[PDB]
Amino acid sequence: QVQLQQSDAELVKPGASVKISCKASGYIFADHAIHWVKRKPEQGLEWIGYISPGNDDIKYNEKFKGKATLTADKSSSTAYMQLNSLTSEDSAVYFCKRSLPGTFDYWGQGTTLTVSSAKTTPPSVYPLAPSMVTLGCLVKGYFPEPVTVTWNSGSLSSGVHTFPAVLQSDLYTLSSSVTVPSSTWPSETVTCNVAHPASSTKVDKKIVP
Amino acid sequence: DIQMTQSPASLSASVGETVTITCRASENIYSYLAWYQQKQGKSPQLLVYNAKTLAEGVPSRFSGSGSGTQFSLKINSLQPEDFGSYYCQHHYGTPYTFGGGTKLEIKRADAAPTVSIFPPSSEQLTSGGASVVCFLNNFYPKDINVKWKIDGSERQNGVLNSWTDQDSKDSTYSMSSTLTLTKDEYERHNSYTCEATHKTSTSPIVKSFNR
Amino acid sequence: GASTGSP
Ligand SMILES: *[C@H]1O[C@H](CO)[C@H](O)[C@H](O)[C@H]1NC(C)=O
Ligand SMILES: *[C@H]1O[C@H](CO)[C@H](O)[C@H](O)[C@H]1NC(C)=O
Repeated sequence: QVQLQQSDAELVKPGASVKISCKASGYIFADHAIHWVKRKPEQGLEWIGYISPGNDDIKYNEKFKGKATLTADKSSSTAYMQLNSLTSEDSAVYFCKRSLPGTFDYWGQGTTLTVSSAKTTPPSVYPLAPSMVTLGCLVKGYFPEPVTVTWNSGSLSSGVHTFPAVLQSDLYTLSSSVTVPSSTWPSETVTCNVAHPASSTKVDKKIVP
Repeated sequence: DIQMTQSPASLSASVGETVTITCRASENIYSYLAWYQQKQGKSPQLLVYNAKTLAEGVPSRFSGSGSGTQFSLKINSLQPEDFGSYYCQHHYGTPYTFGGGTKLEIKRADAAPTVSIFPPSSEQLTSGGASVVCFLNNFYPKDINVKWKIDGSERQNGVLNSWTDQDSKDSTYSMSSTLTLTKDEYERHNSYTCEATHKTSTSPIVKSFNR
Repeated sequence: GASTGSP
């Protein structure tokens, strides 16, 4: 029943501030400290700070002293991290996580912070139609990350590849392939499901011959 | 302010082998060392806390050992699903520093890419774009080359490539190559060709369509 | 002990 709710995505202009929320439920908020961890491609993991709401104990990694500001609303059992004076270096996945490593260890989904002048754009979803047959979706011209792809609402996941997004012309392009037996397609429906949280959009594209 | 040094940075091993990942602290941290698994797009999963104690749900083939400055994570009987990144983190005191991580690849038999090429959808053409997509699926090892040809002649501008992580069941890599054109450039040529060269063959694997 | 953290 334990949950740490984080938004999938924050988009913020360089030099601005962002307040990332971590909403705790399933346990008494004041029982555990909430830690913040940065995951940036090729910079592994980096501990930012904790706020222990029970006793108003806040501790920072020295690197993030002016950068990060931790607070908690005890009444709505939500931990906040505010990053200040944002640069492209601050673009990363920010996790909130409960307690120290131990029995209480629990992680949020992570918030993808993109620091950019560019504005949120929903994806275009294009069908890729051709023993086994390979189908795909091309997900083009969305901003910012992330996007999730599924096939037939997840009921088709054997021989699904989703390729990491590539940034071109300040827009992301991603593809996804699914391999099914020639008997199943096209007599049985094959549909890719593209969710873009930042734009509150889901697109279903049915792959037709 | 304790430096944490992890080794190796990266590692290839077969199903059934034992991998040993090392974490060394610059000061005594007693028992207060944790290990996390991370795969791309997912929250870090706690494997071990207090140097030796398995987290609920972690397979028993995982074992942490060590104390003071010298710690080890062993994965006995390595499985295809064990691919990914492994991080130590001390919980001695602030700052709770992470090691640099270890990327673990599963070694397996060679496998040739299954290659498929897709023309631009009509939907994309009516918006004024043209993207030609080539999937190179289920190959090992990771090293592959993709050459686009337009009307028999090589093209390297407009080409974006991305690789999947290793597959959790068959330990293969897949790769996507997209040649992005304007509708107008796409309609000035007929033959679009994707050519893959992998170590599993001397001659390239060739897929093409003709508008 | 008193509280988890240090250590
Ligand atoms: C240590 O663990 C306890 C629960 O066992 C609480 O979560 C406490 O807040 C933790 N301390 C820190 C600094 O996260
Ligand atoms: C106990 O105190 C330490 C600091 O000495 C941490 O703030 C810890 O989070 C506290 N425990 C709880 C449950 O708040």
